[PDB]
Amino acid sequence: QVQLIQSGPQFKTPGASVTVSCKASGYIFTDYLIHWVRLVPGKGLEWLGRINTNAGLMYLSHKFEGRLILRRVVDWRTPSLGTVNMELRNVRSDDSAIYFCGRVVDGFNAAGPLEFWGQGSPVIVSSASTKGPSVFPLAPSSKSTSGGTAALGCLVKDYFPEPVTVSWNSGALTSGVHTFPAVLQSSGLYSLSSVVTVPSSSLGTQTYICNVNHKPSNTKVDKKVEPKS
Amino acid sequence: IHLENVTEEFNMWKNNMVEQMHTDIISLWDQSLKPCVKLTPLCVTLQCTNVTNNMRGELKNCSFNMTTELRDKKQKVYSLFYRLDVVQINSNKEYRLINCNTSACTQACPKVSFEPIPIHYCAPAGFAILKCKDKKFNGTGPCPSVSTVQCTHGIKPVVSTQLLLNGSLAEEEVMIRSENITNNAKNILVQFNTPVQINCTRPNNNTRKSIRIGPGQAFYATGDIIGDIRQAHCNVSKATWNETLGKVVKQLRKHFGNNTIIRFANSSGGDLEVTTHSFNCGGEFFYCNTSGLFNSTWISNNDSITLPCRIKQIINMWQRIGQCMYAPPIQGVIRCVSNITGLILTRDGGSTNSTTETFRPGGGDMRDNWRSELYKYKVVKIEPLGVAPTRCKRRV
Amino acid sequence: IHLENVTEEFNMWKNNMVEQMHTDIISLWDQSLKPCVKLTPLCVTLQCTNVTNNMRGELKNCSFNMTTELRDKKQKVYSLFYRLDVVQINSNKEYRLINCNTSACTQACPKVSFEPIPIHYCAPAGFAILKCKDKKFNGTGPCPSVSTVQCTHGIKPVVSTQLLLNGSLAEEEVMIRSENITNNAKNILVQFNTPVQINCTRPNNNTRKSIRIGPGQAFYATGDIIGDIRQAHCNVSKATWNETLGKVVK
Amino acid sequence: LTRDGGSTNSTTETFRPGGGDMRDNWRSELYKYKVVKIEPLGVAPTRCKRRV
Amino acid sequence: AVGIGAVFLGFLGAAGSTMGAASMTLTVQARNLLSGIVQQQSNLLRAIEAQQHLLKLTVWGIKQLQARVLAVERYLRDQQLLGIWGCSGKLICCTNVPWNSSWSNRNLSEIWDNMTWLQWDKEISNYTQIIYGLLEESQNQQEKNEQDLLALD
Amino acid sequence: DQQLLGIWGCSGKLICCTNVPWNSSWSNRNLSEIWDNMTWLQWDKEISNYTQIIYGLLEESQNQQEKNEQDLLALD
Amino acid sequence: QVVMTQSPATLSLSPGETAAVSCRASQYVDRSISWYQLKTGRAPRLLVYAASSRSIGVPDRFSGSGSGRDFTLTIRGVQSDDFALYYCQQDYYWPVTFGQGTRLDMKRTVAAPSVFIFPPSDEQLKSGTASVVCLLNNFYPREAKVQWKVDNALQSGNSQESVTEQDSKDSTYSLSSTLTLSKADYEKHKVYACEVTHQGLSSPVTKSFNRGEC
Ligand SMILES: *[C@@H]1O[C@H](CO)[C@@H](O[C@@H]2O[C@H](CO)[C@@H](O[C@@H]3O[C@H](CO[C@H]4O[C@H](CO)[C@@H](O)[C@H](O)[C@@H]4O)[C@@H](O)[C@H](O[C@H]4O[C@H](CO)[C@@H](O)[C@H](O)[C@@H]4O[C@H]4O[C@H](CO)[C@@H](O)[C@H](O)[C@@H]4O)[C@@H]3O)[C@H](O)[C@H]2NC(C)=O)[C@H](O)[C@H]1NC(C)=O
Ligand SMILES: *[C@@H]1O[C@H](CO)[C@@H](O[C@@H]2O[C@H](CO)[C@@H](O[C@@H]3O[C@H](CO)[C@@H](O)[C@H](O)[C@@H]3O)[C@H](O)[C@H]2NC(C)=O)[C@H](O)[C@H]1NC(C)=O
Ligand SMILES: *[C@@H]1O[C@H](CO)[C@@H](O[C@@H]2O[C@H](CO)[C@@H](O[C@@H]3O[C@H](CO)[C@@H](O)[C@H](O)[C@@H]3O)[C@H](O)[C@H]2NC(C)=O)[C@H](O)[C@H]1NC(C)=O
Ligand SMILES: *[C@@H]1O[C@H](CO)[C@@H](O[C@@H]2O[C@H](CO)[C@@H](O[C@@H]3O[C@H](CO)[C@@H](O)[C@H](O)[C@@H]3O)[C@H](O)[C@H]2NC(C)=O)[C@H](O)[C@H]1NC(C)=O
Ligand SMILES: *[C@@H]1O[C@H](CO)[C@@H](O[C@@H]2O[C@H](CO)[C@@H](O[C@@H]3O[C@H](CO)[C@@H](O)[C@H](O)[C@@H]3O)[C@H](O)[C@H]2NC(C)=O)[C@H](O)[C@H]1NC(C)=O
Ligand SMILES: *[C@@H]1O[C@H](CO)[C@@H](O[C@@H]2O[C@H](CO)[C@@H](O[C@@H]3O[C@H](CO)[C@@H](O)[C@H](O)[C@@H]3O)[C@H](O)[C@H]2NC(C)=O)[C@H](O)[C@H]1NC(C)=O
Ligand SMILES: *[C@@H]1O[C@H](CO)[C@@H](O[C@@H]2O[C@H](CO)[C@@H](O[C@@H]3O[C@H](CO)[C@@H](O)[C@H](O)[C@@H]3O)[C@H](O)[C@H]2NC(C)=O)[C@H](O)[C@H]1NC(C)=O
Ligand SMILES: *[C@@H]1O[C@H](CO)[C@@H](O[C@@H]2O[C@H](CO)[C@@H](O[C@@H]3O[C@H](CO)[C@@H](O)[C@H](O)[C@@H]3O)[C@H](O)[C@H]2NC(C)=O)[C@H](O)[C@H]1NC(C)=O
Ligand SMILES: *[C@@H]1O[C@H](CO)[C@@H](O[C@@H]2O[C@H](CO)[C@@H](O[C@@H]3O[C@H](CO)[C@@H](O)[C@H](O)[C@@H]3O)[C@H](O)[C@H]2NC(C)=O)[C@H](O)[C@H]1NC(C)=O
Ligand SMILES: *[C@@H]1O[C@H](CO)[C@@H](O[C@@H]2O[C@H](CO)[C@@H](O[C@@H]3O[C@H](CO)[C@@H](O)[C@H](O)[C@@H]3O)[C@H](O)[C@H]2NC(C)=O)[C@H](O)[C@H]1NC(C)=O
Ligand SMILES: *[C@@H]1O[C@H](CO)[C@@H](O[C@@H]2O[C@H](CO)[C@@H](O[C@@H]3O[C@H](CO)[C@@H](O)[C@H](O)[C@@H]3O)[C@H](O)[C@H]2NC(C)=O)[C@H](O)[C@H]1NC(C)=O
Ligand SMILES: *[C@@H]1O[C@H](CO)[C@@H](O[C@@H]2O[C@H](CO)[C@@H](O[C@@H]3O[C@H](CO)[C@@H](O)[C@H](O)[C@@H]3O)[C@H](O)[C@H]2NC(C)=O)[C@H](O)[C@H]1NC(C)=O
Ligand SMILES: *[C@@H]1O[C@H](CO)[C@@H](O[C@@H]2O[C@H](CO)[C@@H](O[C@@H]3O[C@H](CO)[C@@H](O)[C@H](O)[C@@H]3O)[C@H](O)[C@H]2NC(C)=O)[C@H](O)[C@H]1NC(C)=O
Ligand SMILES: *[C@@H]1O[C@H](CO)[C@@H](O[C@@H]2O[C@H](CO)[C@@H](O[C@@H]3O[C@H](CO)[C@@H](O)[C@H](O)[C@@H]3O)[C@H](O)[C@H]2NC(C)=O)[C@H](O)[C@H]1NC(C)=O
Ligand SMILES: *[C@@H]1O[C@H](CO)[C@@H](O)[C@H](O)[C@H]1NC(C)=O
Ligand SMILES: *[C@@H]1O[C@H](CO)[C@@H](O)[C@H](O)[C@H]1NC(C)=O
Ligand SMILES: *[C@@H]1O[C@H](CO)[C@@H](O)[C@H](O)[C@H]1NC(C)=O
Ligand SMILES: *[C@@H]1O[C@H](CO)[C@@H](O)[C@H](O)[C@H]1NC(C)=O
Repeated sequence: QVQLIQSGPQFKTPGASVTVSCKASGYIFTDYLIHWVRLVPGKGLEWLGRINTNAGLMYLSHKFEGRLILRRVVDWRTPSLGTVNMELRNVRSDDSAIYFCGRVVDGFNAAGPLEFWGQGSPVIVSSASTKGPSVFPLAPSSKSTSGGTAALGCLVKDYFPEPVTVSWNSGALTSGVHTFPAVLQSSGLYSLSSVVTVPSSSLGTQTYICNVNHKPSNTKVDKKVEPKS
Repeated sequence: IHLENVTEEFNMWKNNMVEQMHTDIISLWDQSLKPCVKLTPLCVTLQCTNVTNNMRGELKNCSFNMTTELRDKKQKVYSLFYRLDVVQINSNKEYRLINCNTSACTQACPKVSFEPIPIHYCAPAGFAILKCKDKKFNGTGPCPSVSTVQCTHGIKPVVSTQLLLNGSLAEEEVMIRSENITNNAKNILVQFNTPVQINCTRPNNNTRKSIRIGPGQAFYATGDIIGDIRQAHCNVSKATWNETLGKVVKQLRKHFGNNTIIRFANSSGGDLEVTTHSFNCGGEFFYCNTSGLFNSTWISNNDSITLPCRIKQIINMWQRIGQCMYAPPIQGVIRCVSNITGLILTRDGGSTNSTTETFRPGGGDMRDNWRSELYKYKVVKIEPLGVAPTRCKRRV
Repeated sequence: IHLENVTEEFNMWKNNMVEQMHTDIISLWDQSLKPCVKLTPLCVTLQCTNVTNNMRGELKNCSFNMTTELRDKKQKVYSLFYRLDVVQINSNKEYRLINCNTSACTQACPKVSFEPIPIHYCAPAGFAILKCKDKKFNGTGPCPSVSTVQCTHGIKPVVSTQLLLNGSLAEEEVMIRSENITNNAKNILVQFNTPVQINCTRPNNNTRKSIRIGPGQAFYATGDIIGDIRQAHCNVSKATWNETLGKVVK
Repeated sequence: LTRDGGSTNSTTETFRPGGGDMRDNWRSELYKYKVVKIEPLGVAPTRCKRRV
Repeated sequence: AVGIGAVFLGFLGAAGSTMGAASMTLTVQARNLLSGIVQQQSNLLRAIEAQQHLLKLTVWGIKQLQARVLAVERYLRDQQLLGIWGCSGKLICCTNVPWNSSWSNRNLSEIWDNMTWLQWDKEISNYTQIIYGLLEESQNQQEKNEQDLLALD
Repeated sequence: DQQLLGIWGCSGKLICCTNVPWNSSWSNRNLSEIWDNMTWLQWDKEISNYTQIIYGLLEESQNQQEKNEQDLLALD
Repeated sequence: QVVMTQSPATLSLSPGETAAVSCRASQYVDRSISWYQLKTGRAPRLLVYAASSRSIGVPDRFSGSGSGRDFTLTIRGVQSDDFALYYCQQDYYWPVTFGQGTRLDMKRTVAAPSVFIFPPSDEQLKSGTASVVCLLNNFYPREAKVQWKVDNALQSGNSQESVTEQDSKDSTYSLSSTLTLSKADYEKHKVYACEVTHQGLSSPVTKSFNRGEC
């Protein structure tokens, strides 16, 4: 059994210093190099550095020198247990990523094949503060535009942090629903261009309510719609 | 007694008695602190400012309220501390001692010297120690010449991080040992053919002052410095250091494939006690940044290096989180004159296609200081009964 | 090993090893407390009021002054206590802890559990334990079938008053035994033929809070009770309990 | 259980849940063990004699 | 389980068998009287191992060490007491003290063929401190008689 | 050790001859090479297979010998 | 630093077909390529830890291979959870580097997008801002784009685009595109269009309005 446990998700403001911890268990913790790998969303992975859990020394990707520190905590008693802490100093909004703790393959302490991984800690960096969405109807796109499918939606807009939750008719409508994955805009706030598609027999006569909620603010809103011009 | 005609397998990595020695030193250390004064009244809010009469921003001058022997009476009093002893708890800045959120501290009693005496470990009756005699023995394998002895050499319990000193020297050549070498998580221990000699000093003329905390309890403030203040530092002869590394490199080439670019670098990253060479000199704990020593590269072909130091009054040995202890400021000026015996290296993976041989001063637990001296010993149990056939019978 | 043809007098009342168990358990208990924090600074004057979010009057909510780690600094702080932990020292009512006139107290360390592990008692060399094997043995008389053994059962050191639980039970019948029965000042020990199974609960969603008493010393305050406050209680089946008394009466 | 004397008449058996020192919780589990010291020496007569 | 000859391969298993048949098993009690200390020296352990601080619970091990010194010493006293009777090499001795049948009237058959050792104990425990006195003196003079013989030759 | 060396009927001595015959399945080696070639440390590594057999045979060989002597004294 | 190229950008396969994903290094690296499967919301999973050395606990349908400069992860009988991202990773020189990754996509027949547009909501206009939204729905393959036009002259940098996970029912995807302006910038113009580009279409389907109508 080998097991790595990280800290939960975090929000940080620009210029702050962010700490991610990683508890390590089930094997002789001094005898494998731990590595840190960063998953920037949509992009490929990026490698931060590795730490010699015995000697305590660190080795870093040149790009991160001075701006990054890695540390190790251990006891000579209970060698099956230990910890690594990553401190990324002076964060930017473009440091927004998942930070993964990882460990090398057995007998392979000179390279980067990682066998065991922590659950990954999201670190999102913005100047924003807790705010529920505005709800704007994408009121059904009319027969003078849409043809045989009534496309409609709700532009659930300008909120932070995630998550919002969205449904149509409080979940009684699911056919053709697409809660498009949210974009963290240039404003530092999320937006979610949600839609539902239904037959143009039923443009607004059959019920369409977007049901909206935002657990960080605990804000809750709803909105009915009918066809545009 | 030299055991005629013998040959048997030693192993210093799986050797139990290093663990006994490690465990004993901790126990003897604790009892040497046990009767001394617990400093809890000093965990109090300090007004502070920098020292005046001087580069060094390192000395804080601090004033606070302290108990007298009389429970109802307390006194305004002041002392100096190093910047590493204090945290800004906060106009002037305002402070606490570093330990004061996590433990009390014991002040070490002035009468007890720290200095490491020789210790002998002895075999209990019905057991024998064996000693490997072969001067070319690495840390493992069939030693081809052995002696028994009832008790060891006079091993001295020095404590040090990045390099080891006043310890025993191999006679033949520079020796290097590891539990595997190739696996980077293992240390490489290095032991020298000849010592290389270090001078260290703390040139500030210290005046100690006594504060009476309570009815029979005293605390030893840093009272004043007389004359100018100047940095604690250590020196080594550059020629003899350069010679010594020339010899360690010529050994490492045997394992690392001859024509490979071996090089040294400083102890990258983390906190002060992994990044520095740290040792006690006569009652002061030094922390010195060895990058002046470990900064060189080696293709297959009269003056002193100086390295500066920082000092702490509180220390926390063997990373034991609850066990602060406070070392009183020792009087006057001090210096140490010591033999560097050998050093601890850690390897890094292939830096490029060309080299797999960046080395850095290592560390870990203090335990492999004992594994440096206990490298040739083993312990065995006599099994005196035996049965064998011959041609005699008992009669009835 | 069964000691064939053997038969000899056992007496469980005059037995020495019960007194060694009693003395061991007390000593093992004390040393489990000895490394832990002495709670002395909590013996201080308390301002108090009844709890709000509830029948019970059993919980008091109390506020007091306590030292920080820094000797010269102290804080207003508050916690919940039971009406049995506090005494009125006396406008609002004013209190102290119950013990605070007669002794200090040690806080039990959270990492140490009170759960009872099995313990075996073993004979030193040149002595033997004997075990009476007879399933109708009453604790006093010539046992007609015995074994030696080097070391006992896994005895578990539970502690309880009026009735005793998770211990071992005889296979033949309900056993009842006493040093004399007829003399009222002697107990009767009753051992059942079968268990009867108890469920017990504390239905409060309890919240711990940590207070630093000093430099590295902390006290675990009762912080808050979320949801409804409700009584701790135990259940046992009326049918099998009534049946079990029906057997001890016989 | 603990007993009481004749409660008015007929019954001598109002039983009540008892107690005491915790010691008899151990006497519940240790109800069947005993400890003995071995005496390994013995002397007994038979028809055999040693010679000088 | 229950009977003569069966359980003799275990410690004390003979104890209800009659004295004649029990006389074969004497080595088993003799060995287990001391070497049962394996259940002590295999498992007595101190600080760091299983325990950290609580220091009176390391020094609680005085109970276990005190039992060991009593065990070796009580055994060693038998080897002294068996030795001065001129008998230390053996599990059995014939000796030149005559049986005074005042100590028991019971004939040679019924003692070996009927009684168990636990039954015989309860008779001779009246007289044993006479018998040990006679055995000591019977050897004490025999040592001297032998020294005179080795001399007068 | 002194107990174990005692019950084989051997307590007073550094050396004993004893009445157990050597089964050469315990080692096929001849009487010269065992005394003249090997060290005691080499011999241990063979007989450590069979030692618990040989101790059992020594014990029983003595345990009956005590009784045969008691009868030889009893036939007076 | 070592650059890793993968190809293709995405591999499209039916359940039970066989896969071949290429990776290549900017200079020689000696057999020292790992391959990671990445499933969304979970840590990457190690398939191969040097060329052909399969990880313990990995099913034998995966097999790596390669030289000193180019490499190939191979899968036999692609399964319902093999549709994921795959990254090759290099570590012969520090720092460790990774390719851009390859998506594995469940093959299905060509399907053109259905297409829709919305002007900004009346409440959004009254709030002082204007998002013009365009929906492209249930197309296959994944390759789709919006071109945003204002006064029906083509424009750039004024929009964001979001795309669904792969539809498990029918392999399709949907794209939601959003042009956004201040209400003044929205009312400084008079015409709007979203033009749709997709792998299968006859011509770029364009949905449009004059400002204030759909
Ligand atoms: C002393 O210390 C050393 C260093 O730690 C240690 O050596 C290491 O031994 C391990 C043993 O596992 C070597 O690990 C790899 O083993 C697999 C075997 O795969 C099969 O079996 C496993 C069983 O678990 C299955 O998982 C798997 O599916 C297979 O069925 C090999 O495939 C690996 O191959 C690499 O090493 C070969 C050389 O041994 C190379 O030819 C090959 O290219 C592979 O990559 C190496 O070469 C690259 C190019 O030069 C280089 O850049 C890479 O970094 C890599 O070195 C592999 O053998 C492991 O290789 C050993 N470590 C090193 C650094 O080589 C000793 O075991 C230890 N000894 C003692 C007594 O403690
Ligand atoms: C550290 O801080 C302390 C406390 O502020 C300083 O100690 C005080 O220093 C002043 C002068 O700077 C002393 O006052 C002078 O004393 C002489 C005594 O002969 C007298 O002639 C002068 O008229 C004047 O009074 C003062 O006595 C001294 N002590 C206290 C308790 O205030 C100290 O200077 C700082 N620096 C160092 C290196 O300690
Ligand atoms: C040593 O002990 C003394 C006495 O306890 C401490 O001196 C006192 O410190 C306080 C807090 O800084 C001072 O209070 C201030 O007083 C002014 C004027 O009343 C008020 O405007 C401020 O808001 C503040 O309350 C107080 O004047 C001062 N002196 C006395 C006699 O109380 C001292 O801080 C302790 N430490 C040291 C290093 O001396
Ligand atoms: C210390 O010196 C001894 C020799 O005195 C070194 O012993 C060497 O140990 C290695 C294994 O660690 C041996 O390698 C193995 O050899 C067998 C040959 O049958 C082969 O089958 C295995 O694949 C493996 O190669 C090696 O033979 C042995 N001898 C020598 C001269 O190297 C010991 O390793 C040295 N310690 C260190 C830390 O190097
Ligand atoms: C460690 O190495 C350094 C450098 O070799 C040694 O420093 C030298 O120490 C002497 C004695 O203090 C200095 O002489 C004095 O210099 C001052 C300022 O120039 C002058 O006012 C005095 O009259 C006297 O000449 C010497 O300048 C200094 N050398 C250099 C180049 O800094 C140090 O002594 C060594 N010792 C130890 C114990 O580490
Ligand atoms: C190991 O050796 C390296 C190289 O000798 C050390 O790196 C140096 O670290 C110092 C920290 O004081 C850096 O100094 C600073 O420079 C920047 C401006 O570049 C300034 O903003 C800082 O305030 C500070 O003054 C220095 O740049 C850096 N590199 C060099 C060429 O010196 C490293 O500190 C050594 N580590 C240890 C623990 O010995
Ligand atoms: C390594 O070995 C050196 C050399 O022994 C240690 O340094 C010092 O050695 C000298 C001579 O043994 C000590 O001198 C003595 O000092 C006392 C107290 O002042 C005095 O009464 C004696 O007459 C004699 O002069 C000296 O104290 C000691 N230096 C210190 C400050 O400890 C060194 O301690 C050893 N350990 C290390 C880690 O270097
Ligand atoms: C011991 O550790 C220090 C870092 O803690 C090592 O790095 C040295 O740090 C200093 C201060 O940051 C560097 O100072 C230089 O100052 C000039 C001022 O004009 C500036 O132009 C430079 O950019 C730099 O900041 C110093 O350069 C740096 N050392 C090196 C080798 O560059 C220090 O080296 C360590 N001690 C020894 C004896 O190596
Ligand atoms: C650590 O090793 C590096 C090389 O790996 C050393 O590099 C350079 O060495 C020189 C002489 O030690 C340094 O001093 C300066 O050199 C220039 C040469 O033009 C001279 O004009 C200056 O007056 C001064 O002597 C130089 O700063 C240094 N440069 C760099 C980039 O490190 C380095 O000195 C070594 N450091 C130590 C503390 O061993
Ligand atoms: C036990 O007694 C304590 C202390 O009297 C009570 O704690 C205090 O309760 C009040 C409300 O009755 C809290 O004030 C509220 O705080 C929130 C913070 O978000 C604020 O939104 C409200 O407007 C209001 O100010 C107060 O924070 C709390 N703590 C203290 C130190 O006063 C407690 O209610 C009593 N009962 C229990 C079950 O603890
Ligand atoms: C926590 O510590 C604070 C500060 O020591 C305590 O607050 C103070 O308590 C005293 C005693 O009840 C109050 O004294 C009364 O003041 C009024 C007005 O001056 C006067 O009419 C009364 O005769 C009496 O002297 C005092 O006002 C109060 N506040 C302050 C700022 O001192 C507090 O009692 C402690 N305990 C708790 C649970 O907070
Ligand atoms: C536990 O069970 C044993 C039998 O296994 C009971 O033994 C009985 O003990 C009583 C005294 O407690 C004996 O009574 C005495 O009998 C003689 C007969 O000669 C008479 O003269 C005395 O006056 C007295 O009555 C009784 O004989 C003995 N045996 C039997 C079979 O009852 C023991 O009493 C039980 N203990 C309890 C508390 O149940
Ligand atoms: C011990 O015995 C008591 C009585 O049999 C058990 O209490 C009963 O527990 C159930 C389940 O929690 C209660 O049902 C729930 O009641 C609430 C309020 O009416 C309702 O909102 C829920 O939907 C559900 O029906 C039941 O009311 C309660 N009965 C009584 C009379 O209190 C208890 O659970 C037993 N077990 C334990 C471990 O104590
Ligand atoms: C329980 O112990 C008793 C003695 O206390 C055993 O009873 C009988 O003991 C006699 C000797 O006193 C045995 O007699 C001999 O038996 C053999 C074989 O039958 C025969 O060859 C001899 O001539 C002589 O008669 C007798 O065997 C023995 N058993 C019986 C059933 O009488 C008794 O053996 C022990 N219990 C058990 C279950 O073994
Ligand atoms: C030295 O003192 C000045 C004035 O009190 C202060 O601003 C400065 O921060 C101090 N130096 C350091 C290293 O903090
Ligand atoms: C001294 O250092 C220089 C530079 O590293 C090197 O050329 C020289 O060979 C060294 N001395 C010896 C004896 O190797
Ligand atoms: C409950 O509160 C009232 C008013 O504070 C008090 O008089 C009463 O005694 C309290 N009840 C109990 C049981 O403490
Ligand atoms: C159950 O209790 C009732 C009243 O005490 C009693 O009549 C009945 O006999 C009991 N059950 C049994 C099986 O005795």
